[PDB]
Amino acid sequence: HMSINIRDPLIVSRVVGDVLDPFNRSITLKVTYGQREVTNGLDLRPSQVQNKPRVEIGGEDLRNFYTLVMVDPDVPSPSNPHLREYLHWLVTDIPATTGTTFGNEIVSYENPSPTAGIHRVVFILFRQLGRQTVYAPGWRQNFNTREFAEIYNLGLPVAAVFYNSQRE
Repeated sequence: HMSINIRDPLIVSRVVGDVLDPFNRSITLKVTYGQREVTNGLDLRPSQVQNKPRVEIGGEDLRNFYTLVMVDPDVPSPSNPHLREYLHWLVTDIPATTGTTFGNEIVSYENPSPTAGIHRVVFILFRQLGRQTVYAPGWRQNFNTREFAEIYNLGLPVAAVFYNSQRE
């Protein structure tokens, strides 16, 4: 078992738990809609997330590549999340220090539009085992980030951020 900080927003929100195993944040992930950075549980309205966000990343070595997963585990609602997880966006082969515009968008961005309950919308970054090794799933619904990472040898996350959103 890895140590956790029980006051970490990823723990309190159950993002770590429902979606991810415990991990150590090791790589910068900056996700911005408009002028708002997606930090630990801030709220964004659906009308503010119609466009893919700007996404910048850090890195370990310049030669590393990263994959970004964006999921809503709370679909159609957190009380009955029968589509858990819904894959909103998947970008692979992101070079260290760059961002998603330098990667390969393998699942196009779909804007989250919750209609029931308050949803967590989660961005997760993984270090790859090689460029061009990660492939899109056949379906957006019932995605499983943990299993995806296992299939592609992505390891534990290197970063994750999230926002909350509900119907306007």
